[PDB]
Amino acid sequence: MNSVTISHAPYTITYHDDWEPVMSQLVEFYNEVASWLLRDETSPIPDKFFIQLKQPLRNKRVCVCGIDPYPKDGTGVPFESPNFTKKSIKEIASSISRLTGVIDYKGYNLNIIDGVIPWNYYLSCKLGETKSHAIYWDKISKLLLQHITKHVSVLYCLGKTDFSNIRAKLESPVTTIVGYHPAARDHQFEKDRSFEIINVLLELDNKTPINWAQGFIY
Amino acid sequence: TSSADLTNLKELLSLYKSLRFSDSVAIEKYNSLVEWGTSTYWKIGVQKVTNVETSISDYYDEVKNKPFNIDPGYYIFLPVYFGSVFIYSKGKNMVELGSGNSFQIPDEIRSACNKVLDSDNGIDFLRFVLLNNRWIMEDAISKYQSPVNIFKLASEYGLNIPNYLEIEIEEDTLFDDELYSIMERSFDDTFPKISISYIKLGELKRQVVDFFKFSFMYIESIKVDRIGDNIFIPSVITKSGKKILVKDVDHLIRSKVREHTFVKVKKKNTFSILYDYDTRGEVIKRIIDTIGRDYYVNGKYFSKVGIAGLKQLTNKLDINECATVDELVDEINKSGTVKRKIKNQSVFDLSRECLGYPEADFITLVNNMRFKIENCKVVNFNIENTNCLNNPSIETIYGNFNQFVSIFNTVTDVKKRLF
Amino acid sequence: GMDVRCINWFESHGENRFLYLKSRCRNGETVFIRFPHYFYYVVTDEIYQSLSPPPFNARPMGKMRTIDIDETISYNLDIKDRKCSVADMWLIEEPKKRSIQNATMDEFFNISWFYISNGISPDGCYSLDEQYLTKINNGCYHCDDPRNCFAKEIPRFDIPRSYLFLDIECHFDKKFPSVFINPISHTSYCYIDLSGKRLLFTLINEEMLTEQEIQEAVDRGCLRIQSLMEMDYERELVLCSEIVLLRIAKQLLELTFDYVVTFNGHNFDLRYITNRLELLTGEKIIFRSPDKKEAVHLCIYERNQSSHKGVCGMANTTFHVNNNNGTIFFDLYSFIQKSEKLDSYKLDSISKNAFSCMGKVLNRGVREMTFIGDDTTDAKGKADTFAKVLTTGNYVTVDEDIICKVIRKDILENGFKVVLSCPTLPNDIYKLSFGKDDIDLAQMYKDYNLNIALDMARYCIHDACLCQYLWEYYGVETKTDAGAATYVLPQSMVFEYRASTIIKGPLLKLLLETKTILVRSETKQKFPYEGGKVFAPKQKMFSNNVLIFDYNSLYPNVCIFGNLSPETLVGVVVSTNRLEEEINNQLLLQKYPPPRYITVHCEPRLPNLISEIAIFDRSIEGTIPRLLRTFLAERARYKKMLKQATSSTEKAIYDSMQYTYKIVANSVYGLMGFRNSALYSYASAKSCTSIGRRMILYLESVLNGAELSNGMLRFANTLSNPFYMDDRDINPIVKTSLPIDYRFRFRSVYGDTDSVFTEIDSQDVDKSIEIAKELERLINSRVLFNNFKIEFEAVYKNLIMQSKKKYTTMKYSASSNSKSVPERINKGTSETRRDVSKFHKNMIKTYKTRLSEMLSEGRMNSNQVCIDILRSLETDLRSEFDSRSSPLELFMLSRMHHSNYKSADNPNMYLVTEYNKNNPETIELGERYYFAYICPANVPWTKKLVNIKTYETIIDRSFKLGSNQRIFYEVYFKRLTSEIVNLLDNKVLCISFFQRMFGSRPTFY
DNA sequence: TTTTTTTGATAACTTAATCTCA
DNA sequence: TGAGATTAAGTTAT
Ligand SMILES: Nc1ccn([C@H]2C[C@H](O)[C@@H](COP(=O)(O)OP(=O)(O)OP(=O)(O)O)O2)c(=O)n1
Ligand SMILES: [Ca+2]
Ligand SMILES: [Ca+2]
Ligand SMILES: [Ca+2]
Repeated sequence: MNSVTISHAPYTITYHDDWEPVMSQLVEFYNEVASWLLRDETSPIPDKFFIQLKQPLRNKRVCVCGIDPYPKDGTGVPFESPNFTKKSIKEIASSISRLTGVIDYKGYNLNIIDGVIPWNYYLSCKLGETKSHAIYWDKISKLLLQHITKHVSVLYCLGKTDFSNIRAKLESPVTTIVGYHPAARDHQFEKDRSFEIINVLLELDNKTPINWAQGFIY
Repeated sequence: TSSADLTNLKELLSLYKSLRFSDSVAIEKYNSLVEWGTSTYWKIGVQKVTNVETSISDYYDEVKNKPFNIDPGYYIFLPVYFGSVFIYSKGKNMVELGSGNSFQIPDEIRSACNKVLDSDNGIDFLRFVLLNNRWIMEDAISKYQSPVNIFKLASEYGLNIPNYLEIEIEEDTLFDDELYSIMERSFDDTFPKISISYIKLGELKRQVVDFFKFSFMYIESIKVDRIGDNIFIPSVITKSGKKILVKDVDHLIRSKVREHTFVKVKKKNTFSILYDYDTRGEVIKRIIDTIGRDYYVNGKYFSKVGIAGLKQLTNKLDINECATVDELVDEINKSGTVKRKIKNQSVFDLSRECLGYPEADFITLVNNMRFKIENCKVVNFNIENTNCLNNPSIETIYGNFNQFVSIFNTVTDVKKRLF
Repeated sequence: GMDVRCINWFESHGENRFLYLKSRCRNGETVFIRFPHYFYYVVTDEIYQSLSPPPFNARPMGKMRTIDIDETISYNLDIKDRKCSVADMWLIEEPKKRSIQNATMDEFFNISWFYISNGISPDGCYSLDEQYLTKINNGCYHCDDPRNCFAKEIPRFDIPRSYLFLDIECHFDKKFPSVFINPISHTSYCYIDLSGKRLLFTLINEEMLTEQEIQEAVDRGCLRIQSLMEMDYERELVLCSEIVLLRIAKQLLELTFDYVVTFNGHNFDLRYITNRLELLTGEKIIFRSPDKKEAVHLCIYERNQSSHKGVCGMANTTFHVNNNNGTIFFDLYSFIQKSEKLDSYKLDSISKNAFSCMGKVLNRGVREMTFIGDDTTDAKGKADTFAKVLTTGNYVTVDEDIICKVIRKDILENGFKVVLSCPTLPNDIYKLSFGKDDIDLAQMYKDYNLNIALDMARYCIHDACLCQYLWEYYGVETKTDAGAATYVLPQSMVFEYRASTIIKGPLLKLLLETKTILVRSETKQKFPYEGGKVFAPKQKMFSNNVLIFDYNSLYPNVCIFGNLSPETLVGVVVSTNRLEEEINNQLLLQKYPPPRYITVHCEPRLPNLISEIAIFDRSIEGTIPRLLRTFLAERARYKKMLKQATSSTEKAIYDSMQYTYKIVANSVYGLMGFRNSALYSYASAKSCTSIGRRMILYLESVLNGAELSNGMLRFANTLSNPFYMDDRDINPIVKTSLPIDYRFRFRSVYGDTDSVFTEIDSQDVDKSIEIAKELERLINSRVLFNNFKIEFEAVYKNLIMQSKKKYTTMKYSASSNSKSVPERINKGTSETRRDVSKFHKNMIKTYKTRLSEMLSEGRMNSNQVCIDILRSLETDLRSEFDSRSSPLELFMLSRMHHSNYKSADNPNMYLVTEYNKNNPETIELGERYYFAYICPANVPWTKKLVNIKTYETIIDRSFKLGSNQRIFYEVYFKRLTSEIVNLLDNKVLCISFFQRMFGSRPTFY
């Protein structure tokens, strides 16, 4: 639960014990990039970089992976904002509401459901322009996702071409699920009934089912 | 992403739940599904299994041979028929408990095991026992519905129902040998019995209790008894005059009873059962020497080499006596069922089945022989590898090869007319 | 318009997608042509009429027949014919992706569909008319009917081309440059414009030099520029800042080049220069569509390939550039790695293997030696290539052991005259090569100066020109043109697909020509089947002439002869016992007579059954035989082209091309037996293998025990067809044109899957060669039949058959004499393997030569030879263990990295993985690396090698072992000792010697 | 502000780890 | 604690 020392602007790393085999390398992948990354303003808060690395990891069973945060506004954790006017989170919410048969909801904060922790591949973005920081986060994201998937039964990802080289980014085999957001598909994500797929995959691995009803605010 | 993969994974999990009671087809389907899953999703928690070990004792407790007090509840006491148990999951023929290899069954009981089996999903498998060409059921594992419901369904389908009781009073009853004998007398059940089991609400695992005595007395000799069409069984006879039950030729081979000696046979209130625990390869040779040269053991029973002709073919085809080929083929063409059965079956297979030859032994004998065939008919033959002629059964079978080839020629030249 | 020759084809990946063609005119004008992009579907007339939304476009394909290519097991002779349905088919084009359920021919590409449907070759020249062309932009035209526009074809003509061979050199500190801390130091360009003017220029960053250094450089004749505007490509040395250098690189890359060529530049050079450009100033390299509508930024993207065995893992990674202007960006590293098989794929190794010559000593000196090369010393063309590379070379390797700097160079009209700074050497002829140098880059970077900067600029321009030298030596342009012509693919991806994809173009052409569609319904099941036959060697030492006879394209010719195709398979008749086997054999002997049908007896696919006969129809030619025939015709044409080449480069290029076509034919056959392929046929692969086995058995039986006397040659057996009776003479006595005074006997000793070795009791090379030619002529004229042809490869001397697939010998080719120099060849021995050793190879070569000499002079009367061999082996081993003078390079082993492992925690992995986690350099999923066995120096001789394969460590370029580490000589000695003892005859002496220092029992073959 | 296309076979040898009976 | 059989991985010939 302590922190580490970096000679850069943030200087705020929530380092949990379970994440011990990360920092001793992560700074080596971040010291040479932070100086060039901080010279340009970024959509997420610069003081908010490592916030999901303090929670315990040996609890979760499935992790949802996002390629990058939203181009405008960001609370750090994927799919969490008090705006409720987007393209990805709204359709996911509609699909999960159709699955669980719940109509009244205000706020999801998927980070709070037990057994699931959301993940962003790239930990920063730019105001308005997206996928403009792949070079700044390539190796860092690779190492972080390898460590995440080392102790997770099934990994959930969004995107087909976006998540296409994931089978080679991480070496240890793991059950990986890739999604398909509509974009030009005309609301094709409604056909992507993958929540039942990951639930039955957890069933096949004699694992406790994940219920999509803990993370709600009324 | 789609629904086809979801359904495939769901069915893979469903067949993974039921793995103890399964056959080769289920195993290969499971392996294919496992390979597809581990290829598509790059990782699967389960692996491929090839042992195919059948174990049903996990669903039962330990055998009870001492007096005990029963627990409060509702009791449905039923007995168990002595013999080899043939479990059966679904969709195939019955397999053997502890061997894995399935057994060919008559179509009537095949229709029964297709229809009444697992009314919707309640019964995991029906435990069938075969004794003296008698296929009868016993206690089965039930999870959703009650075994009494399955018994009622089988009774309304005409199946042979074992005598079942209904006990509700508890009064801290002590189950003793006197109560067991009284219950067995009440059930009548002239068929031999080895143990009983009761059905209790709530509990899933069944309890099996048996009461008997050792009574190590003697054994005198053996003899042969007929059951049906060329079906013979060995029965051990003692000095008193009664016979001790023999489940199969395998039991006699294991007990290796040769002369009037002292062997362990357990005695019950009605019958006696040989010991189930124990030269070696020569026991069958000694048995065939003592019982007669014109005999051979096949499958679970014995058989005798006789004269094979039109009578055997008519008996196997369920038709009356036949004299000439013209009326024979006319009768064959008259009934659609017989002609479709003979069309769906090969000449060699039905010709072998008419004589009741063993499956593997006859194939080995043929593979160790040479034949000369003209006009699709065999007329001369010989044996090349004589080293395989050590089993007396194969020699007895070869003794009737002339009748076998005559039957083969008749079948070929009548199917030529039947096209 | 008018005469235009195509250069490249490329698609647009925007909202409204278009297909573009880049072409050049006779004068040299670049013309871009645009076509609409469609999705192509094939449907039946009923389905076409049942499509409620009317399709945008449709064409009448005509009447086509669909055939089910499923295979079923038949226990009787009642075989039902395949389902063939003749209908009328429609080829529909849809601007969007439609989901027709009953669509056929789904395995082909839209680009291929466009090519064959419009009758347009990917490469060629056409006389375009202007009525179908609309001038959209200045130089960009639109064509809505490409079918009519390309109706006229003209003979090919030569056009100018633009080349940009680039090479950068970065300044690293520890072992590898980083885009965030390490700046570029040099950037060398070889630029060729449309006028044929070649310009070489290197740019040196002035930020790494001080004011005095800049003044010295500008006094020496270096032009220092302050902005991109004043830069001119006429000074070979230009000084500038990093930002100006990056802007010049951007404006050179953004140009409409034809080829931008680099060695490992997609992964390193282009990525580095881009990341620097967007880091220092934040501007992108913009590529624009020919119509000026879609603008993209440069971004290298990765393509991963998967194996077809086991867990299928990951086994290949490549990097590509995205651009929408027609320029082809080429990386020679991937091309060389995929095309050639070598121990290492570093640039120095490739140059050393490619550029070599034989130099004759002309003068001597105290520290300098003068060499000379021309057609009189080495083969024709080698000297010219060495002189061409010498224009920019700096170091030369002599005897593959001495690295010497070039003092003076003179390029003659026929060769070169190079002076080298090497110590005095004996003899008069040596071997010169362009390989490794003796300079450490990190140290010279640490002390950057004027002379160091100029030397590194010279090295960088040498690398940039070496890219061009390898481009010309490998014939990349000719191979690209031929691949585009044959595979029916755009020139940008000719070398981007494997066999399963490159044959789809010709497959579609053949299917449309024959009007056939192939469909399958039942699930395919994979079963094992037997392969080729290998004969066990009869001896180990020969000391006699051995002739080799080899079939010509055995398996494709078997497929052509038997017409083995999935849609021409009548059925498989199988038996479980002998009554049914006899009956069905008797029925099959008459039901399917073999002037038209063929029946192949294969091993049963199930343990239950004892027989299996596959029936094929040879009345209508199948798809696979026609594809193989086309590939064989192409191979024969390119072999004929090879036979008319004088220079070394032309011969090498043509040999590589014909080898590639042979591999393509073999891979097509293998795909016939590949389950995941759309042409899978278990029966066809089984039949091909069985036919080949019977053919080689027949050849061996006929040749073995055959002797010639007087004018007649006697074959062992009758010349009878091994499959069915033929109207041919079967007498084994054949007229021989050789003189009456020849008497020799032949004994077959060895064979491999199509090759037969015949031992002749003769030692005259000329007599053996002429007798072998006579034998091959006779066995092609009479022994063989139909399309089966044989050849005589060479004659072997001092043959040593170590095992069933390993042998060392001296080869005399067909066109050779006794005075000709034999070629020492090895097959499977520990000389060609890449993971044995370098010291082991030398030791085994010396000992094998000594044993061969002892056997030739007459020895083996007792164990004296064994005693001498053991004494020499012990002496050498003890001396080399005590001296420890051999370098680490003699004890290095090579292995390939991949992830196709059945067990996740494989010992092979966690070695490359741990290397990648502790080093900045990365070993990719197809990279070949180095490893060696090491141990602490304070470890004595160990006679019980336990807990091994964990001491091996990856050795990179920058690796020097310390005084506390040493080479584990025991592993190398144990493998070397076990090999020599197997070559001897004594057993107790070898076992006792082996047991002494090696606590294990020797294994004897 | 995010999307279609992949993938030849078997045979024979050497070296090393790991499990079972003696 | 040795011999001996088995399995996986790597390389080459064909
Ligand atoms: N990589 C390979 C090499 C060979 N073969 C098979 C098919 C060939 O027909 C046979 C003989 O191999 P060769 O190397 O002799 O090849 P070919 O006989 O086809 O060619 P050549 O014209 O050089 O004799 O082995 C194969 O399947 N795959
Ligand atoms: Ca360089
Ligand atoms: Ca370089
Ligand atoms: Ca050949």
